[PDB]
Amino acid sequence: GIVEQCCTSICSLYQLENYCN
Amino acid sequence: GIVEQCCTSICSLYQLENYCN
Amino acid sequence: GIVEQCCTSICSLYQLENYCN
Amino acid sequence: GIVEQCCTSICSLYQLENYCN
Amino acid sequence: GIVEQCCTSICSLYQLENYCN
Amino acid sequence: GIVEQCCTSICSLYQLENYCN
Amino acid sequence: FVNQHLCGSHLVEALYLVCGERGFFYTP
Amino acid sequence: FVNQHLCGSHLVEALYLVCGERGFFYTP
Amino acid sequence: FVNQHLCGSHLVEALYLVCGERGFFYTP
Amino acid sequence: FVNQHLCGSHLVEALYLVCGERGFFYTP
Amino acid sequence: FVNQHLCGSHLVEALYLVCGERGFFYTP
Amino acid sequence: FVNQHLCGSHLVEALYLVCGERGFFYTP
Ligand SMILES: *N[C@@H](CCCCNC(=O)CC[C@@H](C)[C@H]1CC[C@H]2[C@@H]3CC[C@@H]4CC(=O)CC[C@]4(C)[C@H]3CC[C@]12C)C(=O)O
Ligand SMILES: *N[C@@H](CCCCNC(=O)CC[C@@H](C)[C@H]1CC[C@H]2[C@@H]3CC[C@@H]4CC(=O)CC[C@]4(C)[C@H]3CC[C@]12C)C(=O)O
Ligand SMILES: *N[C@@H](CCCCNC(=O)CC[C@@H](C)[C@H]1CC[C@H]2[C@@H]3CC[C@@H]4CC(=O)CC[C@]4(C)[C@H]3CC[C@]12C)C(=O)O
Ligand SMILES: *N[C@@H](CCCCNC(=O)CC[C@@H](C)[C@H]1CC[C@H]2[C@@H]3CC[C@@H]4CC(=O)CC[C@]4(C)[C@H]3CC[C@]12C)C(=O)O
Ligand SMILES: *N[C@@H](CCCCNC(=O)CC[C@@H](C)[C@H]1CC[C@H]2[C@@H]3CC[C@@H]4CC(=O)CC[C@]4(C)[C@H]3CC[C@]12C)C(=O)O
Ligand SMILES: *N[C@@H](CCCCNC(=O)CC[C@@H](C)[C@H]1CC[C@H]2[C@@H]3CC[C@@H]4CC(=O)CC[C@]4(C)[C@H]3CC[C@]12C)C(=O)O
Ligand SMILES: Cc1cccc(O)c1
Ligand SMILES: Cc1cccc(O)c1
Ligand SMILES: Cc1cccc(O)c1
Ligand SMILES: Cc1cccc(O)c1
Ligand SMILES: Cc1cccc(O)c1
Ligand SMILES: Cc1cccc(O)c1
Ligand SMILES: [Cl-]
Ligand SMILES: [Cl-]
Ligand SMILES: [Zn+2]
Ligand SMILES: [Zn+2]
Repeated sequence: GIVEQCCTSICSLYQLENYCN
Repeated sequence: GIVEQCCTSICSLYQLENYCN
Repeated sequence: GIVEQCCTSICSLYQLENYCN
Repeated sequence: GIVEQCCTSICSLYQLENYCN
Repeated sequence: GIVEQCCTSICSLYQLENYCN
Repeated sequence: GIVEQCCTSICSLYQLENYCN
Repeated sequence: FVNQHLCGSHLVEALYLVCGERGFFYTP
Repeated sequence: FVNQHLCGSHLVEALYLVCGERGFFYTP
Repeated sequence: FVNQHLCGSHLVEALYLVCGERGFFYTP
Repeated sequence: FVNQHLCGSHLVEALYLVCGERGFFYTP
Repeated sequence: FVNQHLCGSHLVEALYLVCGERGFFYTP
Repeated sequence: FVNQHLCGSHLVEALYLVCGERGFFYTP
């Protein structure tokens, strides 16, 4: 999930768009 | 929805729990 | 109190120092 | 400036890009 | 104090209630 | 720059004033 | 719409804290 | 777990801005 | 009361920075 | 000390929400 | 002026995310 | 890079308050 994905290595704003509804 | 509900009149933390998964 | 004082008219950082312990 | 532009009417993220260095 | 208590190990919202006036 | 300066060791508010316009 | 944008920012921060491990579904 | 809590707060603020009108589904 | 709630959130963030090591006493 | 500074910012935001009308006393 | 102060806080957080590595120049 | 991203968010909020009417120039 997003914490595992984005809290150790940095996530781009593009990656974050995956979690938009 | 939540903006209509909670941005003109104030919402309690109890009301906000409705939007938890 | 601080909400009455600082939420209608703007407070300076100097005014906010009054609430420091 | 940005306060006049974006604090009465809403600004898109695209508009905000103008202020990037 | 609260920084020692809650900045290395995580604090519950219940623990944080201790600091309410 | 500011990330190198202020994200490993802590910066005072006085140090941050250097970046004001 | 600006006031609603500012309010929404605070709503999502509150939901984060209130909902904890459950997470939440935000839709305006 | 504290670092993950702090990070999550920022993740939700970013999702709010990125997702706009669509909203988002946050689950840790 | 919503506007006051939003304002209070910002007041506490400012007091945190202004007051530093002293801390502060927040009461609405 | 930077990590503690960042954490404190989040602590005060959480206390604001948790404590409501009571307010709170923050001291590091 | 309070509303503009609150709005500015959110503007700078959005610019931080939008602008990334470029950074930004904020002037009211 | 995540820690630096989180720190930068707080740096910009502090600069906003410290710099007031002057504004500031943020570059990582
Ligand atoms: N988050 C909540 C609510 C989300 C509800 C889902 N969205 C919609 O139903 C979309 C409605 C949009 C298309 C309209 C809402 C407000 C309208 C504008 C209001 C001002 C003017 C009015 C006018 O005469 C036309 C232009 C104008 C800008 C409108 C455009 C259309 C709207 C944006 C949930 O999830 O339930
Ligand atoms: N948001 C993401 C991920 C969410 C995944 C859904 N949650 C779970 O699967 C629940 C797992 C929990 C029960 C465990 C995760 C970490 C565990 C702890 C780790 C440290 C010790 C290890 C030990 O030996 C027992 C105690 C300990 C505290 C563990 C307890 C159980 C956990 C909390 C998504 O939505 O996908
Ligand atoms: N933080 C500051 C100020 C805190 C002051 C301490 N609190 C009080 O004195 C409590 C006052 C409350 C009980 C009332 C304030 C506003 C009232 C409401 C206003 C709208 C209507 C008015 C009405 O006719 C009755 C209902 C209504 C909702 C009121 C209810 C009572 C109040 C909430 C410091 O620390 O100094
Ligand atoms: N908020 C909490 C806790 C607040 C406790 C009240 N403050 C104090 O007791 C003040 C203690 C200060 C003076 C010291 C704490 C950490 C010290 C530094 C640590 C690193 C080095 C160590 C060294 O050898 C000297 C220099 C150094 C920078 C120390 C300086 C002194 C301290 C800052 C509550 O309210 O309960
Ligand atoms: N960030 C933007 C815009 C920044 C523009 C640069 N600043 C100025 O041009 C300074 C203007 C100041 C001196 C005035 C703006 C608003 C005025 C006040 C309005 C209310 C009353 C009006 C009155 O009769 C006198 C007192 C009063 C308080 C005014 C004082 C002067 C002002 C603060 C960018 O960068 O472009
Ligand atoms: N804000 C401050 C500082 C900004 C300085 C201006 N930017 C640069 O000078 C750009 C430097 C970039 C291109 C590199 C910095 C860190 C590098 C990465 C580090 C880890 C590995 C190392 C490696 O062997 C190659 C890949 C890797 C990912 C590096 C890529 C290049 C960098 C991103 C100011 O304004 O002064
Ligand atoms: C934008 C953002 C916030 C928090 C963690 C990340 O990896 C990315
Ligand atoms: C907690 C909270 C945030 C924003 C609006 C509200 O009504 C309530
Ligand atoms: C710094 C600050 C925050 C909120 C309200 C104010 O008047 C001032
Ligand atoms: C993204 C954002 C923040 C504040 C005001 C705006 O118009 C837009
Ligand atoms: C809610 C919260 C914020 C910061 C640290 C913690 O342990 C808990
Ligand atoms: C005020 C502040 C924020 C972030 C990092 C620092 O060193 C100082
Ligand atoms: Cl606000
Ligand atoms: Cl953080
Ligand atoms: Zn706000
Ligand atoms: Zn943070």
